[PDB]
Amino acid sequence: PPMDYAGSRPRLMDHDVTLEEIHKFFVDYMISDTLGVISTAHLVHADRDPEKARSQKCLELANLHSRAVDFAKTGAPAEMPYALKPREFPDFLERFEKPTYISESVFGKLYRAVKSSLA
Amino acid sequence: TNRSTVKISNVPQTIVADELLRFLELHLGEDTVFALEIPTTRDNWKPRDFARVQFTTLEVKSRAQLLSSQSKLLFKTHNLRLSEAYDDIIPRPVDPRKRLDDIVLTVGFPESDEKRFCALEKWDGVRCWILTEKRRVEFWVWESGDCYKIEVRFEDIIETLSCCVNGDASEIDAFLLKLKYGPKVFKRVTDRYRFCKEDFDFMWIRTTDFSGSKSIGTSTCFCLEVHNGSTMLDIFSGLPYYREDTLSLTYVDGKTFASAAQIVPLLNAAILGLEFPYEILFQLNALVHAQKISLFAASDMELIKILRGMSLETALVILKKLHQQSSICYDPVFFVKTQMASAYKRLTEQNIMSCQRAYVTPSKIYLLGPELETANYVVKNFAEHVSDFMRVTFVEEDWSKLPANALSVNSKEGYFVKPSRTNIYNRVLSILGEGITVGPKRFEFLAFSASQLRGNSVWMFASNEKVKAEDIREWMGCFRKIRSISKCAARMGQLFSASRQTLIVRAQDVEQIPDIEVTTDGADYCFSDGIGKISLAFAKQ
Amino acid sequence: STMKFCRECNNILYPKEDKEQKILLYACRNCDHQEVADNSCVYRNEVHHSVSERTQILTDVASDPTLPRTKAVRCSKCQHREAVFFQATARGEEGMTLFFVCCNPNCGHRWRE
Amino acid sequence: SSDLQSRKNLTEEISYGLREAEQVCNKQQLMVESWRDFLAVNGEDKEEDSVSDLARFCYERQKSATLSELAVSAFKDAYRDVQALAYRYGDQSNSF
Ligand SMILES: [Zn+2]
Ligand SMILES: [Zn+2]
Repeated sequence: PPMDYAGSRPRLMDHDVTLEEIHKFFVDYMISDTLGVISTAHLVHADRDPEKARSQKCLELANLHSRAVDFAKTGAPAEMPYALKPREFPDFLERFEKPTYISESVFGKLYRAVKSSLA
Repeated sequence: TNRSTVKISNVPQTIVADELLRFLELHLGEDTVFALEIPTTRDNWKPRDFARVQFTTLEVKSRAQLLSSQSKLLFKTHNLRLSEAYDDIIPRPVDPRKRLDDIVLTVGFPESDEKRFCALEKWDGVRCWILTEKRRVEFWVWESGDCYKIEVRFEDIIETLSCCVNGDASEIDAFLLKLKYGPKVFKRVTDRYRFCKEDFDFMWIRTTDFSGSKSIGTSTCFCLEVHNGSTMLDIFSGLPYYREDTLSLTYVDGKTFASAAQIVPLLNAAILGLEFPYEILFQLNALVHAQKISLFAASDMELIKILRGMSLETALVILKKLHQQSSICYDPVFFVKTQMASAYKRLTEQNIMSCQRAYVTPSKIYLLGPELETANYVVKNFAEHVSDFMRVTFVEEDWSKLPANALSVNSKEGYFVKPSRTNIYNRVLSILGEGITVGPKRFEFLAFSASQLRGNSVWMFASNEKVKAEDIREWMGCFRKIRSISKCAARMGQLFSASRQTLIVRAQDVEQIPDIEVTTDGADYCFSDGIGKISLAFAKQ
Repeated sequence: STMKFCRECNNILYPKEDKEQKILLYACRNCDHQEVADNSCVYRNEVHHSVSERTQILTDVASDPTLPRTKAVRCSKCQHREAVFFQATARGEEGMTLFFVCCNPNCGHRWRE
Repeated sequence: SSDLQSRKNLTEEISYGLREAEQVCNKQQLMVESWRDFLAVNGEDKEEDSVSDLARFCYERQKSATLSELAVSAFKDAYRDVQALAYRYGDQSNSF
């Protein structure tokens, strides 16, 4: 069964917009913007543990991704936890500075195959 | 061997930093330990089982490692085990020669075509550290008590030159650093388990320019005043793209070019005092922003006198020819001496418009110029003021996305953690409020599209007598009905996507048809969200 | 609860209303003196609920209830399941919004719904 | 303690732990309906007044029974860590 699509409660002001709160919202979108890191963390976590996309960690990541993709419409920060960061990257990443770990999943097999084909 | 910081594996829980420091200084050389830090799980009373110690010299680190490998370090019936550390306690270079204290720092740009350098602001007694591992150079400037950190990366500097200030060609008493991108600016803000050997108990937060005249913002080059430094050439040889030539500079009185406004690198309008066109002025200002022609080299009276009276097309052609070359032009006057309707139809045929793009950075502002791009719906009915539209985006000095730590750094004050806005946050707010004033124009905020919100970009339209920003905003629609800040902005910026024009449909050929909605298990599920119907004749039309 | 003394015999005045006069008057029963009332206010009391004097300390009256706590939610900064939830209005928003406060003594993190 | 320096370190550690436990109890006392405006994520200028009144918290705790129970629970929770220091500062041969 799919996840629920119920969004957050809308925030309705008691007065009209004074053209400054919109600027505050635009500037505050730069901070607490974890849309791009949630997907990478979910991919890394699915790569690491077996029975991927079944544990509660993947469900929490999906909920956070939905809340972050709903940020553009409703002003609700994603609030990415610190303990959920990957801290490890597979071979098929461009983050050479970050530590790289050998992946043995299907993506790792594809990367090994393409590396053997190009070499 | 990369860094001098060493992590001790196991230490007794009952000890303090002073006891471990005394033990290390007894076994090793005297005062050979720079920083000793013991992490605490609690605030100030529950230290952890390990500690990190930073040594002054790599030889001391090697000797300590050798002693640890031989199990000769016994401190309170505990055998200390030494291992490499991930990061240093303090970003301080190991080599004492790299550390430079009490040196004069000045900023400027190549004002004249000849070997002449103009000094905007001079700082005395600054601290310069060259970190080879971090590929960056730190400059500590003390101004009005509080100190500021200026970081220059290796990619920022495009070429390294050596100069002299005493007037002797043989002597080398200066070093010119041609910087492409702006440097990061930091500000200092205001113990039992931390020795640290010094007063390094502070934090660095990114801030805007601290200069009163905003010299750093308008300066693209840095000059380091130093002594004779015969052996300093080897240290300065490590900088990327070093020139092994001897050059001399001449100081020029350039204190007149000082702007107190937020937007520093723009040219002054009162100097012209004439009917100079806006497009040519914008092109010249964008050229000055690029590393092609200096500000003083383009502020001379002869150049503006020559460019004032001339055919517009030839002037634009020579300006784009001068801008296209990668080499830096020192004397544009000689270059320009030696060198010597459609918008509406383009909009109708392929929606081709020349949109001005601007980049806002904490240090300065970059103008890309009239880059051709696709057109939106607003410019279809507002195709007269093409130059009034300006795309403004907020990026870092390296034109990258602004990190979260650069805006509203977290801090724990009181019982709960309360974020504290940085000076960059206030700068962005002030730029959005006051607007950007380029030449005889002032750009105001209209709206931002859904895609531009992710890209940190926005549209700005210069107000005119015939039409203003509020006029366009009210022409688009009435958004007071929306009581949500995000929803109102999304609706206002929704009508900015590229689309192809067609026939106009009146308001009398409309109808209201009921939709379908089913509520199962207490959940509101709606089938008709954005579906609609169309006929065959309308589709053909 | 407004007591005033007449200027003649310095005795307490009793408020009364006359249909013919159609105005508030004060007249004490000691002397036949009537004075014009002011402010037309015969009783003014600040509402207080301190009816149990010298008894609210020994007996827990529970004047200020404790906020409820839940263990279903999980904090973001720390992996602690206990938090304090309550309803309050925002700075300018309209309506009631659920808030959460972490119960971890070392965390001190609060977030909205 | 092994020596006098260890005893001094233990005394300072106990003092700091007691101070931290007292601050934790003061923070826990705020979990009432009267501070819902302060506990919400908004802009309040009375943040300094909450920490400036240190002696008033004891008086409020002594008068209220629910506040006293909450403070006792918080103090025990924070004092478990303080009690845990005996194993760090205690020898294996100690009879106790
Ligand atoms: Zn009387
Ligand atoms: Zn927490």
